[PDB]
Amino acid sequence: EAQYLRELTFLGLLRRYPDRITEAFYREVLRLLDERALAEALARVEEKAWEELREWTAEAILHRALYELSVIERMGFPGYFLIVQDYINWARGHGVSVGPGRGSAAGSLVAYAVGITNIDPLRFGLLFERFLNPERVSMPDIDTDFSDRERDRVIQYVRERYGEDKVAQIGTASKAALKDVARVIPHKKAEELAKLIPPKPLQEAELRAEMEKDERIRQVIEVAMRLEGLNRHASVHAAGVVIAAEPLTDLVPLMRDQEGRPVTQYDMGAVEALGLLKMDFLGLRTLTFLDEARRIVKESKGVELDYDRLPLDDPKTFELLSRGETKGVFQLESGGMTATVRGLKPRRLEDIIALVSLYRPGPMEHIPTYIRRHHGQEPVSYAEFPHAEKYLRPILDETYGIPVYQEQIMQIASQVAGYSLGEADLLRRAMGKKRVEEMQKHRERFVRGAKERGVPEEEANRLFDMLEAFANYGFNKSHAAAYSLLSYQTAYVKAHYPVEFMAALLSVERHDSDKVAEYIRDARALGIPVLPPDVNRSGFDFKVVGEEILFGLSAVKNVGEMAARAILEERERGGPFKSLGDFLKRLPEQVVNKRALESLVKAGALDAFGDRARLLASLEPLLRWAAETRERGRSGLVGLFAEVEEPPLVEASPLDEITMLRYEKEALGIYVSGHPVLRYPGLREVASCTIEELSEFVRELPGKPKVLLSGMVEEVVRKPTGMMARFTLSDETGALEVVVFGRAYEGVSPKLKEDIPLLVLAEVERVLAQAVWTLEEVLEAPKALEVEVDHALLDEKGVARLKSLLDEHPGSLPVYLRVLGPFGEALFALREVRVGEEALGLLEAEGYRAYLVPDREVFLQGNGGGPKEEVVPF
Amino acid sequence: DYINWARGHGVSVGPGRGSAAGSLVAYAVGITNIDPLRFGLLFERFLNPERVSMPDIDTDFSDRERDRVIQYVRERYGEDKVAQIGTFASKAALKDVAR
Amino acid sequence: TLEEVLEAPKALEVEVDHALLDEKGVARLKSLLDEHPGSLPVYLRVLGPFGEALFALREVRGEEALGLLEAEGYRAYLVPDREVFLQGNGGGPKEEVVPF
Amino acid sequence: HHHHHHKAGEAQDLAEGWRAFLEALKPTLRAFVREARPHLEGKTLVLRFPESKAFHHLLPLARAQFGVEELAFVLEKKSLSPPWEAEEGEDPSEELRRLARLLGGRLLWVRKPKAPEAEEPVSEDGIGGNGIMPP
Amino acid sequence: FTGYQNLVRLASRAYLEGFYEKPRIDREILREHAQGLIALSGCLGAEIPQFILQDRLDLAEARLNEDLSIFGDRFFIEIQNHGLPEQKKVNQVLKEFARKYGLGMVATNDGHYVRKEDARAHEVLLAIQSKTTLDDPERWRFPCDEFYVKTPEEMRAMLPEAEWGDEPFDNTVEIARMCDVDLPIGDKMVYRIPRFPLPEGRT
DNA sequence: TTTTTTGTGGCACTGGCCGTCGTTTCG
DNA sequence: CGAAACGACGGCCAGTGCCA
Ligand SMILES: [Mg+2]
Ligand SMILES: [Zn+2]
Ligand SMILES: [Zn+2]
Repeated sequence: EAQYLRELTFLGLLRRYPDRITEAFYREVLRLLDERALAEALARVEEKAWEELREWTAEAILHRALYELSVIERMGFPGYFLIVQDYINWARGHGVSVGPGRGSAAGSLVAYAVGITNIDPLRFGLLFERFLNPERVSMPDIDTDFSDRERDRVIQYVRERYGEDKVAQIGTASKAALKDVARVIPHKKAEELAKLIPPKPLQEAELRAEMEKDERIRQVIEVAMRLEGLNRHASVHAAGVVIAAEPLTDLVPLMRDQEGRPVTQYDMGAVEALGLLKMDFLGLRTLTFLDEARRIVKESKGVELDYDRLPLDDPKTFELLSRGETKGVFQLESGGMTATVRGLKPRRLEDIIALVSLYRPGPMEHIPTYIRRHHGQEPVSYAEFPHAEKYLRPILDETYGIPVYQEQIMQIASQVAGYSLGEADLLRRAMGKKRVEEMQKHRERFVRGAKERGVPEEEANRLFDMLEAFANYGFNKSHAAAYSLLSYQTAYVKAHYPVEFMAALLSVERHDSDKVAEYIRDARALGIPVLPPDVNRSGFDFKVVGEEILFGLSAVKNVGEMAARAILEERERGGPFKSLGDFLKRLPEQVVNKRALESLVKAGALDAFGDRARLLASLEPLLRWAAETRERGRSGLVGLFAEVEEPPLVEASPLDEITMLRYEKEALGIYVSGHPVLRYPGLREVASCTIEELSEFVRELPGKPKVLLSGMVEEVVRKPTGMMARFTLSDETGALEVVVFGRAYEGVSPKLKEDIPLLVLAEVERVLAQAVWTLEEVLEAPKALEVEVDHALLDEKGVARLKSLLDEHPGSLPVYLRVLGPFGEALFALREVRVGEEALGLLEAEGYRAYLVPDREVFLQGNGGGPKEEVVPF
Repeated sequence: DYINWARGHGVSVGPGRGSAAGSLVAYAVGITNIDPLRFGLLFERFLNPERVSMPDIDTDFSDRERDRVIQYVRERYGEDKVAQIGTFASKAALKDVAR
Repeated sequence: TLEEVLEAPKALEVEVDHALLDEKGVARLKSLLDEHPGSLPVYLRVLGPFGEALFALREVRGEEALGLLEAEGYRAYLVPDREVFLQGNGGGPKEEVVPF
Repeated sequence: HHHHHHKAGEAQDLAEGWRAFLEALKPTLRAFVREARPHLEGKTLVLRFPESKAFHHLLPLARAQFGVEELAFVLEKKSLSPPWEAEEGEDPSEELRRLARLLGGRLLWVRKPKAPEAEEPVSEDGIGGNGIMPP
Repeated sequence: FTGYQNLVRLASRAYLEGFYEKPRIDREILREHAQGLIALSGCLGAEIPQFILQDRLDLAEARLNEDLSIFGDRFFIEIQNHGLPEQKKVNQVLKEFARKYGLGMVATNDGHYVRKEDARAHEVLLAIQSKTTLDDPERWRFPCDEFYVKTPEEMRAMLPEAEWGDEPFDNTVEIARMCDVDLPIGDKMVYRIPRFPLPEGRT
């Protein structure tokens, strides 16, 4: 069992280190005592022997590997290893992605060599002693990431390999106790009682004065605290899988969940406590995304993306992260996180490892220190520890003098205090536990080994103060390094291949309608077009034709899966579809029914053949015609007699953009070319708070302010309890859940429903509407002049030019000024000058872009116009 | 399909001929209508597993109702895709030359 | 400059004539390149019907190919890589003047 | 045939008329004549395609026939082709507009109902009322 | 093979649709199914050489124009010479059509039997279909005994060298070389086998 | 990585849509 | 006694409701 582990290690080291560990080098090692024959021979013996033979040179890689095998064999875990990489190397071989590794597992060179881990642990600062403590006999917990789709296949492999009776998945509130009982849902005051702890038990919980108000609350709180400990029922763990040696029935009792998966009745801690082998099969999405990334890149440009052979110092990849383009870059999508990378300007992989590790509540304060040291505007000094400098520098230079990772402190402890790297692990445990006075053992122990090494015992004690401080927020490098690799791979695909990276994102989250809408508008504002589907060019899913993202046939709503394939398969054996008639005569209604044909026209898949209103009218006629052509062909015949070639397309007037985009919404799920709102751009300019800019604009304003907003209505409700209709206003930048609560006053009185634009005054804290105006209410209300001047204009001329040209044309029109400043679009209504509606054209003569926009100040009241008279023009 | 069609639409199908009766699948589905395992009938003579050759299934029908079953196949698979095969002496030659 | 070019980083290359059957790439070429890893990219000077195109496929990288590669209308040079000659990092311009 | 697809009902029935190269409705034709021309040529080139039709007997091959004479239409634009317009009504407009294109909107208009709008929204009433507001 | 498929239709059309006394076709359907076909002008019973015997050169030219519109460069002038005085009339003027349009000429013999000694064997076979005695008279007869598979040397006897040349002979071998008709059989030959339909819908 | 107040996933069940089987009646 | 036509139905695909 131990020998086969050695074989796989010696075989592994050869393929993982080609330039360093060669057949020649292996022969040499045999001489001081087929490629596969050598690994076979090296396994055989023998610890006594290996021992005698006692940057990363070729000899060092052996010693590391030989030392780990010595530890694994002696503690009795060679069998445990062989089980692990078997299903991982099976997953790779059977088209299932495996992550680079999580937890401490990545630290082992044996794990890396054989194939459990897929990141070089000796290239980075990863340690085996972190993974397995040689001086303590404890079972290692190997966790492995997989593709979220193909996760069950790897568990299914295990179930067949190790036996059905020996393999099974492991089984798995204070706020809820108060509510969930009462629920069997509205509250409404019950939530205010449970909002006191948004949870810790009622055993502790200082606003208990609410109890003695009513006798109803007296009991409910006393009852709720009595029903806290119940753990609900039983269910399956996400990753938990157990593999026992003897049948599970002999020790552990079992279950079977709703999906038929075999489940343990004991939890993780109860199953481990019995001494059973536990494995964590996690389902990662980045690996699923990277699978589609490789296939689309190969389909588009014939390139075989080998993720495990990518260069780690690619210039385009890092300068992309330096520009803050982390839209779909793994582990790096957060708002503040994105800003932090653009400030940092990362150039090597270690920058992302440190950044990801530092970015969390605690060590985040060290990030700004890191950035100035990194960008080369602050010396990295160790003047406080002159004697310790020579040991600290080689450890801390990688991260500019900041103890970031757990492995650094272990290194600093091991070298300065002269500890074994195994017991430097124990020191980290003690600092985390904060044992009252037990770590004073480690203090004096550190001081003895410190001054024997050289430190004068003035620094030794203060050096220990440093370690214990940074030990609280010391992160595991092995995990951060591995996951940073997947971030880099994600960033790499984007930098070099941005169209298919965007098409991958669309492909992965193709079902969620909000994400798709987000991903399209991100692609449209990046130079990458996103076209509708097309029977001639589109594939099954999203596709990249040339340098354009193209919707799949499966994305069409009413079109079947069999239909999606049938349409595609008919095109391959035959030619590309020449006309509408050719399409529906080759593809009968049998396969592609009228319901699916209509949705294919609305989606735009038949735009190559003509106008949609014309095509939709031509369906049934040509369906009869296509039905008749088969009946003729199904009776001998040949061609000319069997076919009077397709008639001209049944005429119809073209569709307006409102109903056209409305069909597109029904066909796919979201609109094609953004819009409609911006068809009337006079209102878009007014936008006092763009859907995207609402949060950014409203927070720095008075306590719960008011603001007017326009968009498109896309929801139907009315009342009663009244008038309480929840509509959704959508823009080209997003949407909002607008109420529809204040309306019961009464009343704003829309009755507008889908497909009509509106302007809406509303209070924000969620948004709560008050007054509303349709397109014709806006267009009739007295308009105002608006000039859009650029930043480029000096003040000490002094800007009298703008004032001089506004003086000559008096009247009664408020003048608005859009100053596109360095950061934020400003709004500036003028002062005293009121234009007389002649100064618009005479100003456009100069280098200024004027408009006749609706006056913002007018939007109020219900008279003068009025609202009746504003419905007349529509 | 056409053998099961024949039975339901008043056309008597024979229990089988050639090596067709050997297959249990044939018997089960209803192509052949005699128990191959009851008697000593073998599948391997019908379809030899160690050789890719297309098996020829002949079926006996009522001589009156035989044209109906062919008509069913003409309508089902297509009129342009179904047709009957064509079939083209020493004594005759001598006499005709004698004339 | 020339003095930079002759001392600058030397990427591998394989010049290919327009004359090219479909059954020659890309398995035979990538197999020869995969067997010898390194740190340099490879390029493809396609002397086409009008103009000299460049399809720099992917990291492939070994100095034995020349013998088998000239057994055909194709030749291997060690040029100063066309797809570069941009950016301001990695090398850079200072470390192109250093070896001169 | 890409134009023949764009066909929005009666849209292309005028389109075939407007960028023409016909012969006064064209004897024995039809509109378009540019449907036959690429059938004669056989796109793209293609040697074994434009010979076919010439041997039995794009633009130069089309000019090589051909029913030319007439000369009618040109563009692509050209033509042929209580408040209201008004006043009266030509066009060119004699009250509102245009800095045309707007001109073109008054020629398809006549007559004589107001509003509507049709197609539909929604500024022909506003520009009208706004034009009456300045006496 | 595309030509072979067209010949399969043309033959099937002639029986199913255009059958009166013999299985006949049209120049309309030949125009439809002319893809992959090489055409020759035909024997004395053909369209052009019959129009020539009626002293109508104007109709045979336009009929040549009609065939030249269908087949194009795949049309040829069939030149066959037995003892007939009508062939002198026809072949002389056919030569003019060949030289005017530049179509190229192909030599043939229209053989119904193998060797010259079969002449009577074939003649008695005509009397069997006509059902008459060896001396009826007025029996279904062929004009001569020259309708056999002649030797290349023997063809020049009918077609002199200092008059025709080598173009009729050479074209005969060139067209024979270019007729690459491989029916799908042997290591070729796929199974056109139907699916059946579906359950419902399963594998 | 774990906890919280949240979102999204993934699967199961219902319902609407096009060819099928059985009975009945008439030739 | 066989065919035709009506009548009742079956199956699949798609949406939409809540599971870790
Ligand atoms: Mg585990
Ligand atoms: Zn003949
Ligand atoms: Zn003949």
